[PDB]
Amino acid sequence: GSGYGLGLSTRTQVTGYQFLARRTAMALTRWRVRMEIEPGRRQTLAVVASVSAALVICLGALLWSFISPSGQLN
Amino acid sequence: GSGYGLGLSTRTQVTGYQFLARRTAMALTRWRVRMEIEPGRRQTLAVVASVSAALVICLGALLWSFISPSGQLN
Amino acid sequence: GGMVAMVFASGSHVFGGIGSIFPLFMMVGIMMMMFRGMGGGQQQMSRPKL
Repeated sequence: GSGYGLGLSTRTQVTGYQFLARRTAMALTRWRVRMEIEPGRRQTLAVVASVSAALVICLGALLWSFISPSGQLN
Repeated sequence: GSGYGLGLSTRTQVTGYQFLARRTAMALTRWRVRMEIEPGRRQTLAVVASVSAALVICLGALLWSFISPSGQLN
Repeated sequence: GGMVAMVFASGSHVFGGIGSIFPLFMMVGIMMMMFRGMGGGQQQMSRPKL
């Protein structure tokens, strides 16, 4: 009983837990839970987009390395 | 009070306000709210169409600049 | 992006500087159609009818 150990888990349960967490994070800072709008996710996605944009530029430079080879000490 | 300050807002609230703005604007010029047809929209859209045509023409001009430049002498 | 990369690797260098406005506006135009656009059949509500 009590769910001890590392048992397998259903995908339906994964979003369930992640939902209760977001709701709980809001209570600590906004002290309310009506959540007409959910800024937590909106604010999080913007960071993911920035990191993603940075990786794209690195691929560009890596691609440039194959178009016109040259070198520097490393 | 209620409604004061910079609180959050939703997409349904944005159209709701723009509807009230259009409805009140004609009430100042036509003294009736029937709004059988909405000429303000059309008059406004007409300007946007005008602006779009100007941008299209100058991009067309920029397209002309690369196809037959000034430096092709002799 | 591949066409631009293909042209830059070919050495035409025509898209350098101000010439870049063509790929740029096209890329933005595609973005408007894919992220916004309009709702489907189960979204019968819309600004003209609401």
